[PDB]
Amino acid sequence: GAGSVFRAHVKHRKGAARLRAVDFAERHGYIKGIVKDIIHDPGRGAPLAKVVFRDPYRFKKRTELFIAAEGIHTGQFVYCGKKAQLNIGNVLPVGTMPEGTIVCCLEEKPGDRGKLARASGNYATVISHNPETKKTRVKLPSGSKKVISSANRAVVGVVAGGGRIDKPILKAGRAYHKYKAKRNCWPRVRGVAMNPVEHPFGGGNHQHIGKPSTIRRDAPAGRKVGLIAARRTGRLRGT
Amino acid sequence: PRKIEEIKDFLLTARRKDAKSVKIKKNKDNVKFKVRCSRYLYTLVITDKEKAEKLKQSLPPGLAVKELK
Amino acid sequence: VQRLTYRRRLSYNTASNKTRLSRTPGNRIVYLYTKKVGKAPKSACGVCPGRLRGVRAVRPKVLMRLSKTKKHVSRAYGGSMCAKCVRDRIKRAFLIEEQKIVVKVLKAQAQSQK
Amino acid sequence: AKRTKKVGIVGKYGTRYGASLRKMVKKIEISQHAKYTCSFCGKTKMKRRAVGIWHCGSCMKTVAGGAWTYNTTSAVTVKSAIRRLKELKDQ
Amino acid sequence: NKHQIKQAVKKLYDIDVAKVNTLIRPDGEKKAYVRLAPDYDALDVANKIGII
RNA sequence: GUGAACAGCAGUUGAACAUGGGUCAGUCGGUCCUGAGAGAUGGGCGAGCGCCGUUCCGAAGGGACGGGCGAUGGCCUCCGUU
RNA sequence: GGUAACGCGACCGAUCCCGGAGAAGCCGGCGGGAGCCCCGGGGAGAGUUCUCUUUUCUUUGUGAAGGGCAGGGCGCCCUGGAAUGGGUUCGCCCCGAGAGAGGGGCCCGUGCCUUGGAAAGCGUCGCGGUUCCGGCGGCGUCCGGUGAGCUCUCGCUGGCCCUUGAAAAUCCGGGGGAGAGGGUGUAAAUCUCGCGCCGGGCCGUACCCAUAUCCGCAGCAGGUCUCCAAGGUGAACAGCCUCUGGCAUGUUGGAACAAUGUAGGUAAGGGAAGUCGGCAAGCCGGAUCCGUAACUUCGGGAUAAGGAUUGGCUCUAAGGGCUGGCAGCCGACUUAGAACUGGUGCGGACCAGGGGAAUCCGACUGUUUAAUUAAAACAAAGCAUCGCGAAGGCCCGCGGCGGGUGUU
Repeated sequence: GAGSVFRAHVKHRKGAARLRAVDFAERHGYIKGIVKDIIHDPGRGAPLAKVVFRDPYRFKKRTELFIAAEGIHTGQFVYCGKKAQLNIGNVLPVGTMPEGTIVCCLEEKPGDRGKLARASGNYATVISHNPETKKTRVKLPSGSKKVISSANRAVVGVVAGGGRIDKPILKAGRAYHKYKAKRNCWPRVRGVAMNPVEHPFGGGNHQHIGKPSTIRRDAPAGRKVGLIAARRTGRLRGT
Repeated sequence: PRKIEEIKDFLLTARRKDAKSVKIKKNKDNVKFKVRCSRYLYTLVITDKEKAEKLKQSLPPGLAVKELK
Repeated sequence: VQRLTYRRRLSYNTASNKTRLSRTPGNRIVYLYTKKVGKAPKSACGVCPGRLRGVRAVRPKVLMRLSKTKKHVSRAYGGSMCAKCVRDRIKRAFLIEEQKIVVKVLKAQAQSQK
Repeated sequence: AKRTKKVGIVGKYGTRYGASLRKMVKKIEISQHAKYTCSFCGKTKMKRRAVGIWHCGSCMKTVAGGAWTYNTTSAVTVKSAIRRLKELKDQ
Repeated sequence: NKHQIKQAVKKLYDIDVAKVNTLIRPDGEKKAYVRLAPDYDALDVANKIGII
């Protein structure tokens, strides 16, 4: 997967999905923009959303591509900055917004344009606060909770296109078309189903592995294959 | 091939600086009078037959008249 | 049964290669090359669905060929946007700026006393 | 005349895929294609158009709901949890 | 060129032109078909030069 | 036109041989625009021919309607031309 | 200019800004308009006549560009407010966010009329210059009627997706109002109205396009991308025959009709007794009317299995439109039943499933050893572990603020 025949299929896809910049508006007060269409993008079973903000130094109309928060609809108003009202699809920094509220398309560095929580059905909740240091705790999707920098922001709600793991894909084709609008990756051939020279696991009379399928973190390539650095193994009971 | 419906406008379209010639078909029922300029074939359809000499003389000065046969 | 032919050296059924019949003075069958079906305009508002009334629909390097009024209707914002959505904007711009003169007076009862 | 004794839309699959997936597909392949009342206008013509992206075909307004239904279930009380933290702060 | 040719038929036999079509043969030389004017005559000028 | 050779029997025949003609366009194509993709300069890597990279460590626009100075052309009257 | 959707021949003006167009998937259903096929009558020339046959065939026409009207579609505007709910499609689907009824408006108008355009074209009949004619003359180039027929187009409406079905050159329409034009004159700037005059260079353009001009050492049963597509029987671009156009049986003639072969048929009585094995061959087959088991994930199994009906000709019964519970006239198919009748013959050729009762293997569709293995192998939906919060996991690279996963 390191190049050529694999690289992601980008043509019918509809934009890269970000926040705004930051500027004097977001930084000393607030700005308002309107929503002009919710809109589907491929390689990403969740919807985007165009939003005409008006540029505040020339006559113009800027136009962005947020990650659409459920409950948004068209025509509606989006008011944002360091003051703006905490309701839904209204953006303002973690510094400001209270504990308990849910967020999406959250930032990690102050000003980086949103890197966390934009896949379908993902949050990044706010827990606690410490205003000498200017730091904040945020429970992310994997159980853990990042210390974060208190001036770094997130649109309010929960991400659109919710509940996609539900339905059984049935037919093998429905896979193909899922994985024909992403990258060369599918009908996946097992490692024991390769000769001596084509995968280390496969070879001989039966179709066994032979070697234990855990391996050192500190292997080289060609070998680091299987369960990597595996803390434990088996059917997971208890917790 | 543009039409002319009256009898007072055709003649002017023959007096033009650029009207190169006139021709005059007779086929039972009508007399199609036809004039060429620098674009089209400006016809005219005179259905009355003693209305077709009086005119036939009236055609404007140093031009090249024909009859079609 | 005159089974017939293309006249150009393009004999794939491609897009730019669409045809129709014609009978000649000759009495012969013969193809003729068609020209593209021009859509009617869709209106700026964004919200309205279909097509414009009052502008000659014609494939767009011909719009040079026509003469002004062929491509609009008499009316403020004519031939760009639709008249149902226009009548709304004269209302809306009227009522928003009225209500604006109100709040100025019924914020000004605070700082007159206070 | 009733035509099938237990297979909803999933007559369209016959014997294929096995019993308990055909049961599991029945609950999602009936809700996705339904219609809903547009709250804005009032009519009965919300309707999906792709994954989690819905459209009234009367007042041309467009919403972001859940992939297979029009509200996601704790986005119904995500609105009633953000509304209630508008009470805690304003005083 | 065509433009070039048209003055060379003009300024050596004296004669005015209508149009000058061309092509290029499978042996590889340029052959120009030269239409002439109505007041001018074609068999008549052809004798002057030699081609009859 | 010829009958040698060739065209797996034959030839008056032939896509052979020998001599002599034949492919004309504003309106029918290429040119002209981009597609997956190909690739210079700034930079950087390199013993070396060279390689990497394509918006990324760059002073990357050589154009215009007018305001004004002083110089053309046709009766510097009026405007292209600096 | 019009209540207005919007209309009339023009109908001034910059930097800037906003949107339109170029710009889109595949599958189903229905309707409009051309081509083509059919059916009753009229012309002209043929063919056939032992007997019959107002007969059988050939042929019967109008480019672009402009004006005028049909034909189709509207999510366009007015008066007006509707449950005793209404309107309406094959299906739907519509409405106090304004339906029925009435009256208007805009876009396509590839169809018919018009100028083109009969002066040319086609059919026949007759006369010149022997040559060397785009010779010359005449008649004719009509009128009716049908349709789930086939081909192209044009619209309206529904279905499918964890699949949402290109880019930009080029060209228009708007908001805005920087400015410009001259003092009632001869008027001025200014026109996206009609007429007129000058001009478009370069390269390609023959022919084969294949059981003969291309690749396979050759005129090689191999292989190599599209366009148009008539009559008859049928469900039919199936199989068989025939028109238009094509062909000389595919690098040979002549004589015989032996044994072996290669590809077709037929067989008295028995019927797998032959063989590793029913290998090969044969049996069943179309449609109408009855009838149908185990077992089942209830969807299937299922054309289960098992029967009967079917030709020819003479009838009867139902199923439509148009003009003013009835009268007149206009009409293209099918469907049911009865009778007479042949040496028991009728899906008469052609097309066209053998059936049943179990054991294992692999869920199904899909892929695979080109040139000795198509399978029980590969892939698959479903299940489960594993690493990973970017200074990151996994990975490429001889090297650099290197690259791929990533527009995450």
